[PDB]
Amino acid sequence: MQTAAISWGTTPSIRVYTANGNKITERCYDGSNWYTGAFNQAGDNVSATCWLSGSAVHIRVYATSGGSTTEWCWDGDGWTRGAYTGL
Amino acid sequence: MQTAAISWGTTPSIRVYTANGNKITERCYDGSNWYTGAFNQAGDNVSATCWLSGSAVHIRVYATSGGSTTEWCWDGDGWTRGAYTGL
Amino acid sequence: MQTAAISWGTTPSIRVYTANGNKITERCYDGSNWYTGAFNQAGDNVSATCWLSGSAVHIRVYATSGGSTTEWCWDGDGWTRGAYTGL
Ligand SMILES: C[C@@H]1O[C@@H](O[C@H]2[C@H](O[C@H]3[C@H](O)[C@@H](O)[C@H](O)O[C@@H]3CO)O[C@H](CO)[C@H](O)[C@@H]2O[C@H]2O[C@H](CO)[C@H](O)[C@H](O)[C@H]2O)[C@@H](O)[C@H](O)[C@@H]1O
Ligand SMILES: C[C@@H]1O[C@@H](O[C@H]2[C@H](O[C@H]3[C@H](O)[C@@H](O)[C@H](O)O[C@@H]3CO)O[C@H](CO)[C@H](O)[C@@H]2O[C@H]2O[C@H](CO)[C@H](O)[C@H](O)[C@H]2O)[C@@H](O)[C@H](O)[C@@H]1O
Ligand SMILES: C[C@@H]1O[C@@H](O[C@@H]2[C@@H](O)[C@@H](O)[C@@H](CO)O[C@H]2O)[C@@H](O)[C@H](O)[C@@H]1O
Ligand SMILES: C[C@@H]1O[C@@H](O)[C@@H](O)[C@H](O)[C@@H]1O
Ligand SMILES: C[C@@H]1O[C@@H](O)[C@@H](O)[C@H](O)[C@@H]1O
Ligand SMILES: C[C@@H]1O[C@@H](O)[C@@H](O)[C@H](O)[C@@H]1O
Repeated sequence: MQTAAISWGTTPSIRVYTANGNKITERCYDGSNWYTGAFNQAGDNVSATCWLSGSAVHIRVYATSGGSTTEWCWDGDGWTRGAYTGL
Repeated sequence: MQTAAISWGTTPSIRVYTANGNKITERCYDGSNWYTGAFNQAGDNVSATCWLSGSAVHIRVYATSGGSTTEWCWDGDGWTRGAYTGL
Repeated sequence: MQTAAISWGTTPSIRVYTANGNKITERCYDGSNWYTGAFNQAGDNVSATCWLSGSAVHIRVYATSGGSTTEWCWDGDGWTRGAYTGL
């Protein structure tokens, strides 16, 4: 079991990603309760980074499964698969 | 032996958390010597994130101890337990 | 196989560090394609953080191998060992 954490704004919002048994899930905080995010993909290791473009949040999640890393992107309209490739 | 690293401010300040043999400890840099920080909690895995608000720094450290993630909060007066819960 | 991710600026730039087979390598995005960065150092675990001084990027990569963490710095003039020491 392995986690990644990011945050933004002043509230703040927090996202914590968890790799456990080859699935990555997301728990979210935006100032009230912790809830379950829409992020649900394969991998046994995860890292993440985020940035604001004005008020809009952008997140990149790096999900590693079987020796390969997939980038997942949030840009205000669901999780999309990104262009990242490895060595 | 696993690390998480965070930073803030113009200096910057840096914090590096290490999980080594089920304990998580902290080394700190504020613009001069590294020193050992107040953080000491149980875990084999650590992730962390931080933000500023009105010139004060807030840190959330996520400590995992087998099947369970525990949030630790720094808000300027000691490490307190946070509301984070997993899936 | 384990990763760390950082990002900066408006484009933004992203750097993803991957620890595998006791070597850490780096994949980079600056607004066009992904490329292989200059960073190449030993370690089985990796964490990273960064900040901008104006427009100038500073990166700190914490590479852990042999039960020991070495801080690697990017400050505009290649990758150098930093003053970080552990417990
Ligand atoms: C970043 C994103 O957050 C969640 O997505 C929901 C989104 O959260 C807002 C949040 O309310 C703000 O306070 C925060 O500053 O920004 C985030 C991102 O905009 O809020 C929108 C509504 O405005 C929507 O509820 C998003 O829901 C998504 O997840 C749902 C269930 O959790 C549904 O699956 C829906 O289809 C999704 O689009 C997280 O859910 C998400 O995974 C990201 O972490
Ligand atoms: C941070 C640094 O980035 C890469 O190094 C190159 C550096 O990248 C710029 C980038 O072009 C900008 O868009 C970005 O905003 O900032 C970074 C850092 O200034 O740019 C310089 C030229 O200004 C140079 O090309 C750096 O290349 C170095 O790595 C190369 C391999 O990809 C070659 O080895 C070259 O000889 C090196 O100077 C990363 O490669 C690097 O590891 C750092 O991550
Ligand atoms: C944010 C915290 O940093 C360190 O605490 C510092 C204290 O040790 C002391 O030096 C005061 C006085 O300026 O600064 C504090 O920031 C850590 O010890 C602590 O765990 C937090 O990381
Ligand atoms: C910032 C960029 O966003 C999307 O375009 C991804 O396809 C890229 O890999 C990068 O993450
Ligand atoms: C930003 C919030 O700070 C405290 O209230 C914690 O208990 C929450 O879980 C969250 O970390
Ligand atoms: C910001 C600082 O940069 C250099 O002076 C390093 O040697 C320190 O360890 C620290 O990372």
